[PDB]
Amino acid sequence: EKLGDICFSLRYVPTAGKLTVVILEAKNLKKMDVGGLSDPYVKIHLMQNGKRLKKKKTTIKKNTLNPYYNESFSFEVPFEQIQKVQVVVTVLDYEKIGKNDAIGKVFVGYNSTGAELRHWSDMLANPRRPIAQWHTLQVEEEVDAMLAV
Repeated sequence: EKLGDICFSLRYVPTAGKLTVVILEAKNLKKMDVGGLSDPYVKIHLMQNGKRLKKKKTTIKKNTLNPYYNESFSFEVPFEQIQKVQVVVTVLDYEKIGKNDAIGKVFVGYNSTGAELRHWSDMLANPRRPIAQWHTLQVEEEVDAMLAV
C-alpha cells in the first residue's frame, strides 16, 4: 500500500487571488517498471466541478525514488472562488514511449479530508504565509472517483 509521499507548499494571497504551489520533494516512491529505471515527475491540476482548468508539470528526475524538485507554480483564483477549487498533485513515471503510469495522487481543497483538508485550511487561515506539508500518495482510481463530477 506504500506508493510514496510528496511534500509541497501552498500559499494564497486573497487580494491578488494568487495561489502558489511549490513541489518540494517526493520520497519512498513505488518502483513502477521492475527491472528498469524510475524517472518521476509531478503534474499539478487546478480543478473545479470535475473539470481540469489548468495543468502544470515539473521537470523529470532520472533514476530516483526520492526526487527533489523545488519548482513553483502559480494559479489565478479569485478570493470568492478559492473555497471551491481543488489542487490535484500526481506523481508519474516518465516513459518515452507509452502512456506515463501514475504512481499516486493527492488532492487538497474542496471536498478534501484528513491531512489534506488541514493543509488547505491552514493556507486559507494565514493569507500570504507559505505552508509546507507531507502527504501520502493514494492510488489514482480512488482519487479520481472523488474528483469526478
